[PDB]
Amino acid sequence: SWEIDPKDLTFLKELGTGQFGVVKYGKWRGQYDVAIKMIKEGSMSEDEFIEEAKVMMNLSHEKLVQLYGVCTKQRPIFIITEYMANGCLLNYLREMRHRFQTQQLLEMCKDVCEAMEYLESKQFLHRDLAARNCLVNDQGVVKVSDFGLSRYVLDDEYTGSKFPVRWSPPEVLMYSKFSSKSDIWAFGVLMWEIYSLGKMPYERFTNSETAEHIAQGLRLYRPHLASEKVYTIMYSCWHEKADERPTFKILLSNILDVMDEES
Ligand SMILES: *CCC(=O)N1CCC[C@@H](n2nc(-c3ccc(Oc4ccccc4)cc3)c3c(N)ncnc32)C1
Repeated sequence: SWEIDPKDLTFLKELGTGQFGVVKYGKWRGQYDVAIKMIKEGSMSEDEFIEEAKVMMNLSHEKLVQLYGVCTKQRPIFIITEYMANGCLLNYLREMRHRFQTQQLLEMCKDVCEAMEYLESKQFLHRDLAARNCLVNDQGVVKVSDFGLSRYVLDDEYTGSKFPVRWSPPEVLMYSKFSSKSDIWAFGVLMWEIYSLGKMPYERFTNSETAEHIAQGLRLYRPHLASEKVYTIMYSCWHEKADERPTFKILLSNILDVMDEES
């Protein structure tokens, strides 16, 4: 049931290449749009990932990119997903032509927060939430992607020269303490990225420097497009004590309240 027959796929366009490799746009059974992520040989702990895919296929939320199945009886293995025509959120935010309104940016945060509240409800950690992981569909809806996938990456630079230092709380950087509250911290950084139109967090600093900054209790500061009420929500994600950070349920309530006040 987790297995797609790759003979049912037609390849139409190259979408680009990440750490597992090439992603293509195509159709399933001649008609339905899909994305096809091809997992480069040596890149993944594939038997672990296949077992996890069974769980991932039962996750279902409107703001979570849907995993349709996998193709594992050849290599490279394929992950078949919902097609997100507007591509990765980070590049979408950096296109200045969009001329976003702040109501649109707030909606992007709300989309992600809904997805994360749903993952929170299923005790499923993202583990690498960031704008580079989120996707945007043809209607401008942002959805969370690549959820949990970092667990199966075999390149140790990621697991590190390529680790997501700029999206990690103090306890992760100091002790490798992952939790729901590390996803919360990352979500605040993602809200910062959205309101900053895709600026790299701590843009003047190296990763090493960033980790020192955070150790000394310093923080990102208010994007020009964020109101004080929006800044309060993102900043709440960065409490030094993990247990004092909000849940995604609380964050969602905070976001809806601001939407209502900023209407
Ligand atoms: C930033 C440029 C860009 O738009 N990118 C990066 C290059 C590929 C492109 N893209 N990737 C996917 C996609 C992501 C993740 C999965 O698999 C997955 C695994 C675990 C959990 C959820 C999903 C498959 C495909 C794209 C999709 N779906 N649509 C369009 N472009 C996609 C994004």
